[PDB]
Amino acid sequence: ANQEIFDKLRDAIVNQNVAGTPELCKEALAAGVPALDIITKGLSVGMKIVGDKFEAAEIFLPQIMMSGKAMSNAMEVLTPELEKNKKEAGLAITFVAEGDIHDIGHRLVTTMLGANGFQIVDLGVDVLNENVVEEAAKHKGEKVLLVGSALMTTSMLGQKDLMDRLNEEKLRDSVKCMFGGAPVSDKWIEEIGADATAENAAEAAKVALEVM
Ligand SMILES: [Mg+2]
Repeated sequence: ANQEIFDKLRDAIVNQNVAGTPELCKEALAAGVPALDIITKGLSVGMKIVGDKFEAAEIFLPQIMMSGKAMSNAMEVLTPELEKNKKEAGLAITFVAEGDIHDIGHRLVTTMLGANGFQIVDLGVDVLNENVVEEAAKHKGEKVLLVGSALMTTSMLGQKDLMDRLNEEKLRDSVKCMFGGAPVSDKWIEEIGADATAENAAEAAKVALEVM
């Protein structure tokens, strides 16, 4: 059910309706629809279409910026809804690779983690690999999970360096590492030496738990 409001949410993103997206999130929300379904069956569906349109040179950067802001505004209404049911499996240090400012997915995963029994340490975006290493050092010995984002190949490559720097500082084996984004493949995860990855907030939370 709810297909109509899903399409409206999907279209609000596709048509750069920044002001409207929030209203619809409330409309759907008030209709007893779960925040995560609003994202995965509506907003995310639209963001994907907008992604294809761009890669096909149909739309451009002015449209992508507005679709981005459209979803960020939507997240301001759903995040609090997601932080409910705060079901401490450990400490998660979240960040987006250096030179990368894409934070929608990063913010979504960080919200789920924590909502699923995790203490959060959000480093923000454009985080240097050393500041992540410095953060991991301050928490050496305890239950630590490094959650990293990167939506650009150029920034995703730096994840290798990160893993390499964690070893040079013999800090690795004491922490679990999960990278994500999209340019991140199940191949690249082992090429460097990570412990996992997810494709969405939902799975991210599950994998985070399983990886103990
Ligand atoms: Mg810089």
